Amino acid sequence: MRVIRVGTRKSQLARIQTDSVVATLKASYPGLQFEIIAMSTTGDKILDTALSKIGEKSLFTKELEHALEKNEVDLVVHSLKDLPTVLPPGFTIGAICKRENPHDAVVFHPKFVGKTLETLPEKSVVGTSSLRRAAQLQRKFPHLEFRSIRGNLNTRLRKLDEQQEFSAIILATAGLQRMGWHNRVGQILHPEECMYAVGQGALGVEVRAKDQDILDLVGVLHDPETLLRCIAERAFLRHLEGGCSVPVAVHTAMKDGQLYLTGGVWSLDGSDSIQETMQATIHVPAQHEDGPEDDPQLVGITARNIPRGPQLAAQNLGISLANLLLSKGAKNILDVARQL
Ligand SMILES: *Cc1[nH]c(Cc2[nH]c(Cc3[nH]c(Cc4[nH]cc(CCC(=O)O)c4CC(=O)O)c(CCC(=O)O)c3CC(=O)O)c(CCC(=O)O)c2CC(=O)O)c(CCC(=O)O)c1CC(=O)O
Repeated sequence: MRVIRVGTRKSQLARIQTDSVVATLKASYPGLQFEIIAMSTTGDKILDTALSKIGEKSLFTKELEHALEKNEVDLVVHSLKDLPTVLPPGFTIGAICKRENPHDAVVFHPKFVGKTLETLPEKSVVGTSSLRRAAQLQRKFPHLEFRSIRGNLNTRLRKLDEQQEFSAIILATAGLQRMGWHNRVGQILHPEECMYAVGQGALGVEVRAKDQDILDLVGVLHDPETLLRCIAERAFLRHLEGGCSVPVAVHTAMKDGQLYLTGGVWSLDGSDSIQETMQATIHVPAQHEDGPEDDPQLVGITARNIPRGPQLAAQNLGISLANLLLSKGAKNILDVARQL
């Protein structure tokens, strides 16, 4: 029997998400043996030099995709928001795991315990390096300043606690939840304050597009409600053709046999914004189906064990909302942001 090799990063949140995925696979396949591979480049000193230019530092995701290509590993676990809408040739998102809290949360300086962003003092600095968050939060909170914070969860948390510069930092709720920093969440931001990124709170499993054996096994992890919402969001963002890091946010819901999708676009400052909401009658399919291998992936996702009709409706909904936003001049806001 083939040991299933899982490619991870020696990082803390990377390994936690990987372990969680593996625990689910292990419950589905009691016997199945799993090997975990982690390459840190024999130390953080070779990774520290790569920090000479951080941010959209998805060289690690390319390394993982190079290992998959070599057949060094069999599956890799990622945050669905770190996976682009167009995956390279020979790779696909084999599973869309059940969604964790998709909302953006606020952490406050130990002085501002119990105080929401609304109740913070005026001209308080708020640390975030997300143009999506800053654009929304600047528009909503004109009296708060939004400066850039740099580093990982523990670095950003440490900086806020130690230094007097920042009064609050913006971070993902699911992120804090996984690390077991749920107690530092001060405010969970709603769509009116800050809509979330595409596929935030959901884990994606990347695998080789032509590895039926690995797609079969990992198919068990697909959650249909998350998958459908995540297709809609990915389809909307892909169709917008934003480039890469732009102020694009979404909100999705599935209640009463309807998929609601809210999509928005903002200028870096937030002054100009095109937020719109559309909905489709899409029923979350409880039953798994035996679909064919010839069906192309949708927005990088292969979910042939889940009914295809409902997936196509989700893509359509996202495309419809992208199309309306473009008509309302969403193309213009994006290019201004790309140039800063
Ligand atoms: C061209 C193209 N590339 C990508 C990849 C890509 N995605 C983002 C989103 C992102 N990721 C992070 C860091 C982060 N990742 C996971 C978590 C925890 C929560 C979770 O698991 O969901 C975090 C931390 C956190 O969310 O708190 C951030 C940085 C947040 C911050 O600065 O405070 C973001 C931005 C955001 O959410 O607003 C990025 C941007 C990373 C950056 O630092 O600029 C990238 C890198 C890149 O541009 O290459 C995508 C997919 C985007 C998507 O679907 O959301 C695309 C777009 C496309 O191909 O259509």
